[PDB]
Amino acid sequence: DAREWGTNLIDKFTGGIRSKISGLRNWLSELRNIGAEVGIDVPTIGGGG
Amino acid sequence: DGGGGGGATIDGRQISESTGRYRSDPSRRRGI
Repeated sequence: DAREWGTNLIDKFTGGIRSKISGLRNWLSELRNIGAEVGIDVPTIGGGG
Repeated sequence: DGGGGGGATIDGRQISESTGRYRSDPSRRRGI
């Protein structure tokens, strides 16, 4: 049972470990926006000037 | 803040010369 259920259940459980390792890509998306999307706000200065 | 930064001299000779034809008119209308 520990090799029938247990393996697959531990794969399920390590979905918890994967939560960080996939949230990481969201976080590095936002850490790109902090360069790339600020650059969409900035030319609104030109929109005024 | 980029948006915020987006907020007669008259010649007495030429009058008196031009009006002469009109100033004399009532007297001509009355003969002399």
